[PDB]
Amino acid sequence: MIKQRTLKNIIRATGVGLHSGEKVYLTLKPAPVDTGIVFSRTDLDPVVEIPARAENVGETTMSTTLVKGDVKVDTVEHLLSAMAGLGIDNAYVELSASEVPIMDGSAGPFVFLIQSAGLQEQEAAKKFIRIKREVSVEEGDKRAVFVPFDGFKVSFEIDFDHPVFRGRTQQASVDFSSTSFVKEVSRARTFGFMRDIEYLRSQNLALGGSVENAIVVDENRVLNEDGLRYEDEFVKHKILDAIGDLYLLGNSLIGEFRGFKSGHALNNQLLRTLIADKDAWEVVTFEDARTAPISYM
Ligand SMILES: C[C@@H](O)[C@H](NC(=O)c1ccc(C#CC#Cc2ccccc2)cc1)C(=O)NO
Ligand SMILES: [Zn+2]
Ligand SMILES: [Zn+2]
Repeated sequence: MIKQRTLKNIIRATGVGLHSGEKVYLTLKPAPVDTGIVFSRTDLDPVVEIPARAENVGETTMSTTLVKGDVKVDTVEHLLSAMAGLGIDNAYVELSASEVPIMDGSAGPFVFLIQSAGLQEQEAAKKFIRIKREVSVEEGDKRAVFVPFDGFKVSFEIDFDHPVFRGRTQQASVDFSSTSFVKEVSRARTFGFMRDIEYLRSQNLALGGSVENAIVVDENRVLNEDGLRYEDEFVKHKILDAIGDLYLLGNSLIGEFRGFKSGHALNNQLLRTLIADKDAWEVVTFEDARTAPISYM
């Protein structure tokens, strides 16, 4: 059978929050079967735990925030993307502050942490959520969709008209049958437009941002000295973001996500909309890994 997976060892890193600019200690730890991912604010007294599930998402302002009462864990999407991409079912994530460190702006640093810790197979069947019927949500011209698919695929289109984006692909459809999350998605950095970043900074936000952890573009140019890591890094980051949000479903997906100018708010609306309709999905396991349309080997 395809087994659940956790970390083999505890592993740590430090960084600063993008929004807050606050130095933060991050710890990833093994967890038992059927735990899922649970975040812990270890700086608080008492310590507050928040399961990484769609129902615990509060704010979605250019990022995904988990909330429990007045306690928040901000910017979970890049770390969760790495967890999803490497097939980690169960883990504890400890934080000394209310925001996951931004690191280099991508999921790469979290992939490094996970691969360094090692992967541990557990004695329980891994559960998958299979999309049975297409589900969609919209806001204005933005759209997010789950489509049945015998495998796992994430498609995304952005539609910027600014000169800097002219001629760029602005679209990708990634079938993970033949695409490596690690090599081809995980290192795509977050990006921001100068006018937007300036607006945030003018309010004392985005304090952790720098050219060292984000792609900065103006109307006409990519400002970063060494350009892009992937030819289509922008849309690849949107895909990375979607995969991170997808993981709030609590299980790996058998299906396709399609995003059209979508963001974290719409992604999360899609999750809650799917979850609510039991006719649109089912949970499956594979006692014989060879019959599975996906592979985590
Ligand atoms: C992509 C979107 O969904 C989103 N990213 C952001 O909203 C975002 C916000 C701020 C910055 C920034 C910055 C900066 C800076 C800087 C540079 C030089 C000197 C001082 C500051 C980058 C991305 C995101 O990726 N969510 O997952
Ligand atoms: Zn423009
Ligand atoms: Zn992002």
